Order: sequence, then C-alpha cells, then structure tokens
Amino acid sequence: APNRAENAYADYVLDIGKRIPLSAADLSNVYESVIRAVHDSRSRLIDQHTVDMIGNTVLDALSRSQTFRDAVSYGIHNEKVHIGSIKYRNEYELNEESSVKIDDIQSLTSNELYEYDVGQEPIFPISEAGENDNEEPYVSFSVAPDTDSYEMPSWQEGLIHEIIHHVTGSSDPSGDSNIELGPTEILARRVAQELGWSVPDFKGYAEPEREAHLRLRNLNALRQAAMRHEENERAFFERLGTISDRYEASPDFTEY
Ligand SMILES: [Zn+2]
Repeated sequence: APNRAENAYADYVLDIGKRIPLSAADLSNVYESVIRAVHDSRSRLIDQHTVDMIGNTVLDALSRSQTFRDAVSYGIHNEKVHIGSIKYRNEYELNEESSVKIDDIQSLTSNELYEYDVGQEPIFPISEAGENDNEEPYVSFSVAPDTDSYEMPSWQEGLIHEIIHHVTGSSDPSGDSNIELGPTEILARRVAQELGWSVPDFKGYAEPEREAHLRLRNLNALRQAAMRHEENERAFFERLGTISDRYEASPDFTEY
C-alpha cells in the first residue's frame, strides 16, 4: 500500500473499498449510526443549526457520493474508523498573533470579530480528526455558517475532509505544498464534485490562496453564527468557550 501521506493513497483506498460495497442494509445501519452520533454530539457543538448541518452533510454524502461510500466502506472493512463512531466538536483557540483585549473565549464580543487590527482575528477553529483518551474518535471543525451562505459548500467539503482522515487513515502532505493536495484532500474534492458542492479549484494543500480562503470562510462562519444568536450573544461565546475548554455544554441548547 502507498504511504498514507502520498497522493497515491487516495486511489488505493477507493480500489480496495470498492471490493466490498455497502449493501443497502449496511448503508441503512451506517445511516442510523451517523444520526445517533451527530445527535450525541450536541454537547460539544455551538448550536442546533450546526448539529443539523453536520448530519445533513454526512448523510447526503453517504446517499449521493460513491466516492464517500467507497471511503467509508474501506474503513469498515480495512480496520480504520467506522464512520458511526465519530462524534463532532466546535473547538476554538485564541489567535496568539491577535491584538484583541481578551483573557478567554468566554469574554469575546461580536464587535471583536470585526474591530481588530490587521489580519489577526481573535480566534480560529481547531480543524482536526482526533481521539479522546478512551480512543473515541472525533472531528473538531468550524461552527456551521448560515444556510445558503457562500461558505456552506467549502465548510461541507472541509468537514468531509476531516472525516476522511478517520475513515481511511489518510494524511495530509508532510510538507507545505502549493502543488500537491495530499490524499485526504484529493478524496474530499472528489466527494465535493460528486455532490455539486462548489469549491475553489486549489492545487496545493498549503497554497496561499487556499489558506486565505479557509481563514476567511472560518471567520465568516463564526460571524454568521454569532449573529444568529445576537439575542444571547454572551451565552454564545460562553458556549464556544465551554466546548473549547473540553467540557459538556447543554445538549438541549438551553442557554438560547
Ligand atoms: Zn487534513
């Protein structure tokens, strides 16, 4: 097998994954497990909108992307993460290059998402496929942007990307490349294409235009989420802080 960080790993995963397809019954079980896993992720997600969007995105990919099904099937049959085991989080971190006057995410205000100097916004999402100490896998990712937002398809594609790390064991390029996507992003882009998610045609995982697109997508998703909860702004930033501190927030979003 190719190394998990080389582009070749993508087509390898799919070739092997296609050998044992998911029956409509297998798919049905996967489907229900994802519904459960996403619902169980409420306590680490910023809002119900984000819960809904994660579920919709993953289920739509299972329903309409052969590539995603092939990747998911690969993991089930080849000792990677079974997609139904993955839970979801919206962890953020302070931007250490920033200017903004805050000790913690809990004290942040919506004004501070606009009024800061340079390109140093106060916080960034943590976007990663990790596991907790009981080896239970999770994806941390940006809060969901608004329905019908410019940011939605890129957000969806990036979410699928992190899931691909778990379900296929793929990695990103070892070096910062402007001409190689890496096998995880290759697969995520194929899923996006099959689903009609409009994303920019980047060639390199770390190319400056991609990095800029991501930061701006994340900042706007955060601004949009904060605005959705303008009525309960302090509760919104406290919840984001609670999640980022790795504690459980209300699974029923009672602060809203
Ligand atoms: Zn990645």
